[PDB]
Amino acid sequence: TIDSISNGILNNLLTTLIQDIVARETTQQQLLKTRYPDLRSYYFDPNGSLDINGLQKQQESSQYIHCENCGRDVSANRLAAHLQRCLSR
Amino acid sequence: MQIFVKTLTGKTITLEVEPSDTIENVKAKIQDKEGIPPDQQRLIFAGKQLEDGRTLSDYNIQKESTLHLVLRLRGG
Amino acid sequence: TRKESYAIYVYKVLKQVHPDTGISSKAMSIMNSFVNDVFERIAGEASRLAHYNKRSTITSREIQTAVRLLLPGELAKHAVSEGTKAVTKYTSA
Amino acid sequence: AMSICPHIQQVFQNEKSKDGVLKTCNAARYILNHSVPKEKFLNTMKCGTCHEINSGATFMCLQCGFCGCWNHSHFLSHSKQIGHIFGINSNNGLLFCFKCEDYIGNIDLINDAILAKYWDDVCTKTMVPSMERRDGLSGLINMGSTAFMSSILQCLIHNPYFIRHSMSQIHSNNCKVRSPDKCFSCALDKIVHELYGALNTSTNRQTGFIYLLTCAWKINQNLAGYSQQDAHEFWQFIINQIHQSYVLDLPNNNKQCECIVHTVFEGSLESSIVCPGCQNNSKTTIDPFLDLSLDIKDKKKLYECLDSFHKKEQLKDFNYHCGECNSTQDAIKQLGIHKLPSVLVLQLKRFEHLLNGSNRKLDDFIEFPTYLNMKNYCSTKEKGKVPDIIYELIGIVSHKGTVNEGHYIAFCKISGGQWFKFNDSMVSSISQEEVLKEQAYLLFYTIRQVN
Amino acid sequence: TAQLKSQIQQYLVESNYELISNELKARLLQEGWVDKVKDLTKSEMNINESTNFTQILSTVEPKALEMVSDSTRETVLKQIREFLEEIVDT
Ligand SMILES: [Zn+2]
Ligand SMILES: [Zn+2]
Ligand SMILES: [Zn+2]
Ligand SMILES: [Zn+2]
Ligand SMILES: [Zn+2]
Ligand SMILES: [Zn+2]
Ligand SMILES: [Zn+2]
Repeated sequence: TIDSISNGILNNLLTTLIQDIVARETTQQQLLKTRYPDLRSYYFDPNGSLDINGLQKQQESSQYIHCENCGRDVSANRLAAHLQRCLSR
Repeated sequence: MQIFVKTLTGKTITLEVEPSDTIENVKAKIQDKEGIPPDQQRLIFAGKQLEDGRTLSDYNIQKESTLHLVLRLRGG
Repeated sequence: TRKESYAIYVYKVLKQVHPDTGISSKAMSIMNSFVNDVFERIAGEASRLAHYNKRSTITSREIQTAVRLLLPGELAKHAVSEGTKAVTKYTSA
Repeated sequence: AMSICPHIQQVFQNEKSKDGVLKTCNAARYILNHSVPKEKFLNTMKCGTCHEINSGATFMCLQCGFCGCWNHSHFLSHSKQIGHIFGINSNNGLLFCFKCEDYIGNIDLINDAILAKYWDDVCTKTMVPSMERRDGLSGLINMGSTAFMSSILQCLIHNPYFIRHSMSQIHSNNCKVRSPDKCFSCALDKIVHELYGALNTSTNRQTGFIYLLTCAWKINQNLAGYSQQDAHEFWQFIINQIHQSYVLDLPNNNKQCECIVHTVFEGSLESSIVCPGCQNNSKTTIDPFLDLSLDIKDKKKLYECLDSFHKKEQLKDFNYHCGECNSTQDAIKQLGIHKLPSVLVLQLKRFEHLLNGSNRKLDDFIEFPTYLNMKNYCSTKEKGKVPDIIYELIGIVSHKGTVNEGHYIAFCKISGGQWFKFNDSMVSSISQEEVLKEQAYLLFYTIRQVN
Repeated sequence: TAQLKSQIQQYLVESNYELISNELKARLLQEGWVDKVKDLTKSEMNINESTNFTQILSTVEPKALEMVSDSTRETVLKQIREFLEEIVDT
């Protein structure tokens, strides 16, 4: 019947799309797991505190950067000021 | 020639200008209409901000073209 | 008893700017003086600004225009930027 | 201990059989990239047995010309009856082994089979991405007031057109200056290098960003990160500089620029001028655009803002005399889309100007959709209606603070559908629903479906 | 005979299939069903600690079929049916 053929058409469309999507998902995850045997998911923190490696925000100004210009090491959160004083040659 | 400017609210205003008119002059006209200083104005055309000292013709700006006006949102 | 001093924060900053570089006790002492002094100069002139503008409260706006009075152009400007920057940083976080 | 299909290993034990296979896969994929829809329906989605179209997935046989359906087990029947255990899914080109009952997705050679001829060399010179770098995820520390920059950069860092450009070595291959302390694109390629690969051979992965900052200082110190600035202005400035670098690397009547920006981001608005009496006309002006700026007052939804944007306006300060109705008139102006970009960038105008000369931030939440339909905004009808035109949200920049002072943050979506928040040095996992609850300032949309 | 069905389908192909497929895709995409199915897939992959396509599909397909909104279902069916009353005799 018309009703039946229409149901079959819709089923055809849905099963085609589903099989495509699922095949793509399974192939991608298979690839990721095979390439990277020790694979870990990026961390999700419900508390909104930890990064994708499950770490908190690092202490600045505890970190420093070595400015290749002039040969001076400069605390990173003060780097721009240095460049304003350094690039002004 | 007449050109247009689409303001923050979406309202469009009209200016009478020449191709050789400077961005400063246009901004002055905008100041004269809206009461906003030129230093607060950002004038956009074709994906570029229009720069003082240049002319409309430098940017191939023609009659009844529309410029888009915005402000600045500073974040550091 | 406790004699307070800015020797540690200043050291810190020295390390920020010259990590392989040390400061003598006396240099430090001097610095600490400069700090107390500028503290008074600022605080005082701010107090004056408050008083002068019939206002019961000192906000960083006061400290700003203060900076614009004490300091010459570029110094003032930079100091201002640095400040409202660290203010923003405190606000957001 | 995940296994690999032993049947393809078996075939691959013989070099010429392997070559036949890879040749056929390559040929098939070329066909898939070069066949019109109807031919595809009739010749790759038609079951060889029942002759139905789309009887579930249809599979094209690796060893013969037969196509077979899933629903009636007809490929399954080809496999049982002829002994051909490998078939290709006509929706994705992926190769199925009917003995394992699983797809082969984890063989690098198969995924990149077009390089099979040079595969040995490919394996000697290069390695797969490191786990840490594979998604290019790393934070960029605040080096002063750089939030307006990095927030912009992460959406660029996750843009497929840009990543395709950069990883293709186009600037590197063609740069006449070939120095990242002068060339913005070389520096960018270095960034990509630092984030996805490894420099030869803790402070990690900051070199490219520092080069970019140095270039920026050299062209405009004010926009170089010391002071707070506007992210949209930085966007237009940097894309213009990139465009300028494209023009620079050229060896050579062409009004439209042919650069990467103008083949991705450039569209055109149609502005019509029509007589309110005759309502026929019209005087049409075409304006290029690289992004759209929207008013938000008294609105709650992005579609409302676009509707307002697209809404007709009557000019009251334009001198206009109609020749068709022979009278002085107040003209009607309307903006619509003449041409859409591949990637659509939106700025919400989250500010207003007061009579006392001060400005105020608009913190109003504006709802924005995960998928955006542009059909109501296209100027030109076909022999009419305009078809569905849908974009996918891929990027968000948000601001916290006031008009004159604040902070930018970025949100980016990656594969599998997961969202991450990029806050300077901190990259974190975030749900879609919360991103969708954010106060959006900038939005990045990639073209997804065009009917 | 049942060659008739295949014949009719061939006609359907030569003529509109794109409009249906595209409208379906747009509807399922816009209402969030596609991403729900992605999340379901990641969840099932994580629960069964497996990327084997057959076993994952065996659990995914029925539920995914149930998840199709009634609105989209009846609208797309309605549309196909609209297209069918054109080219069959009763
Ligand atoms: Zn330096
Ligand atoms: Zn069949
Ligand atoms: Zn065969
Ligand atoms: Zn097998
Ligand atoms: Zn270069
Ligand atoms: Zn171009
Ligand atoms: Zn008229």
